Amino acid sequence: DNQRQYPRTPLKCRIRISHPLFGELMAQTRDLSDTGVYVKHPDLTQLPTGSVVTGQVQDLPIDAPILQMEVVRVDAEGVGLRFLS
Ligand SMILES: Nc1nc2c(ncn2[C@@H]2O[C@@H]3COP(=O)(O)O[C@H]4[C@@H](O)[C@H](n5cnc6c(=O)[nH]c(N)nc65)O[C@@H]4COP(=O)(O)O[C@H]3[C@H]2O)c(=O)[nH]1
Ligand SMILES: Nc1nc2c(ncn2[C@@H]2O[C@@H]3COP(=O)(O)O[C@H]4[C@@H](O)[C@H](n5cnc6c(=O)[nH]c(N)nc65)O[C@@H]4COP(=O)(O)O[C@H]3[C@H]2O)c(=O)[nH]1
Repeated sequence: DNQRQYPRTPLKCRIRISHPLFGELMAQTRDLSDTGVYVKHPDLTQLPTGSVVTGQVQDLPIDAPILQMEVVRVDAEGVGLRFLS
């Protein structure tokens, strides 16, 4: 029954989410796998599915990677994102 290719573990960090038209905001992750991340913020919950956002974790010693992510789903609290190839 498990349809996840990779397991998810809790991870909470500050992440900047940006989109060319919708603008940017600072959110927090909730959980992570090798293929995707859930990002919690009320203002993300109306992103269309298929939106492509960039995310970059904040406040790391090193500059974090800037990741392209697809919005695969929204819920009451945020969005499920999949990292792009
Ligand atoms: N479309 C979509 N929705 C997603 C995805 N991941 C989470 N959700 C949504 O978020 C709810 C809560 O997920 P959860 O806390 O991981 O809590 C999950 C998790 O513990 C487990 N679960 C369900 N399906 C899977 C699965 O394929 N693999 C694993 N490992 N757990 C699953 O059952 C709980 C309840 O599942 P749901 O009733 O389905 O309720 C899910 C579903 O509505 C996803 O990749 N795609
Ligand atoms: N960390 C994280 N990543 C997320 C979340 N929601 C989506 N993703 C990412 O987006 C991918 C594709 O999600 P999907 O198209 O809904 O495709 C999902 C969905 O159809 C199903 N699925 C997995 N978990 C659940 C679940 O809890 N409930 C339901 N209903 N479906 C699930 O299995 C497919 C493949 O799941 P994955 O291989 O995990 O692949 C997931 C994962 O990399 C989330 O809450 N947290």
